[PDB]
Amino acid sequence: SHNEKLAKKKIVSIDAGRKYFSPEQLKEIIDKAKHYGYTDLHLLVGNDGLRFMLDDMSITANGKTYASDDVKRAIEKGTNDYYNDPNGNHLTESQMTDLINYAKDKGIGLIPTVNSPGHMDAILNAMKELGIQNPNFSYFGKKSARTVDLDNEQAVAFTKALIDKYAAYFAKKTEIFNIGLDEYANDATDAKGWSVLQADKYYPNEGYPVKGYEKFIAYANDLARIVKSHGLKPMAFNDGIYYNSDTSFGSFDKDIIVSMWTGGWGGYDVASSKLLAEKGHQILNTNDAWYYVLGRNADGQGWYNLDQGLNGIKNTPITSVPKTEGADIPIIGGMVAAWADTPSARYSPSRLFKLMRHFANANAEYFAADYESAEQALNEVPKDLNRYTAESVTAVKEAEKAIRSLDSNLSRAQQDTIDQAIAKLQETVNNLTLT
Ligand SMILES: CC(=O)N[C@H]1/C(=N/OC(=O)Nc2ccccc2)O[C@H](CO)[C@@H](O)[C@@H]1O
Repeated sequence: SHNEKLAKKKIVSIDAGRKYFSPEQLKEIIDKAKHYGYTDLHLLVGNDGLRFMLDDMSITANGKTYASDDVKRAIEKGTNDYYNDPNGNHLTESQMTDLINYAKDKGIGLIPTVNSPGHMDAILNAMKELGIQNPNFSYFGKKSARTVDLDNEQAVAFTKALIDKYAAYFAKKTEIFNIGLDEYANDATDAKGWSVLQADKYYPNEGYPVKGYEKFIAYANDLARIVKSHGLKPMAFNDGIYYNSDTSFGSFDKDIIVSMWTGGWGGYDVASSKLLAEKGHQILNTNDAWYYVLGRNADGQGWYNLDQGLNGIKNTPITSVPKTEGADIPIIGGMVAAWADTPSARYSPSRLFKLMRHFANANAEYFAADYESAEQALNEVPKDLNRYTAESVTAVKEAEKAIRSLDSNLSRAQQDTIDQAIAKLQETVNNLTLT
């Protein structure tokens, strides 16, 4: 099923929420993505930091409009409070439109993430700068820097309107919008946030958040509705979706594509990919086997170091989804992810490209071949062959025909077929003999 494999999405994810990436850096990543046979760039722009500003950032919520220039000041400041990156603060609308167009012309899509209700430090800060009160979730006196309180109607309304503003921009120029949903209050609860949101149902009268997880389902579904209204497919990370396999709080919108990144860990019991598929969700395999955190560049340098990610790529194929329960889990594609958890780390293009190249090579039948050198070779053939001998001319014409007769849907596994055809053309041109 070569055609089914090549039809899958192959995606590189870049955390440009925590850390600034310039348009030039992002274009270079797009170029490499295209070369290695990827289909999409997944660009987080809201992920702790918020690093994408529309021309009009005015937000209507809470019975008022927050002025564009105030929302911009609030977000720039709020992002800087998370991390004031010396390289830059945000991409502009003009830059994003140009980047999406640049990618489109190369056959690469762009999938944005603007994360909530977790990983939203900068939006929380921005809301406080606008004057919204107490937006942050707290757990027995420990305030999350990252997560909104779903009981705070003003904070929730603002956040939804902000997501809507971005989704309206991305409408018609993208296909999928990642609303995130990972790791609720991971700081304040020591990575127990879903358990906390579920706890009051089963452990009442203990001070746990009343209707916490029910409100989360409603929030996720309302963001899904917002995204869908703009003709975009919503996507979200898996960990909070039917956490603890618990279907008793409500149901998630089936139109949410699941980015399946984790199988969970000790005391963090996530729904299996089997359960999620059976509930009607499509799955993008985002296995954290393949993760790379910038600056963790070799064995021993911490979790998700480059050597660990390269090992994960070698040992966990694109078809291996987290927590399958032994079931056959279909996928829409696979996504290798680079993250900026320590955003002051130096971004190394060569290390990212090595990760990308290894993912492509390890799953070569899924990745598109590279035809650009073949097209260049054709452009370099002498146009007029009259002055050469008939025998030598025929050989060039046959070699050109052979290139133009290559299957246009070859995989990276078949690159040598293309490269051999290029070499043969070059040989025949070199052998052109003047009459
Ligand atoms: C969806 C996702 O990956 N969320 C976070 C994320 N979550 O990963 C974990 O929490 N992983 C983990 C948890 C417990 C034990 C081992 C790994 O990993 C990335 C790399 O650190 C972070 O940049 C992301 O923000």
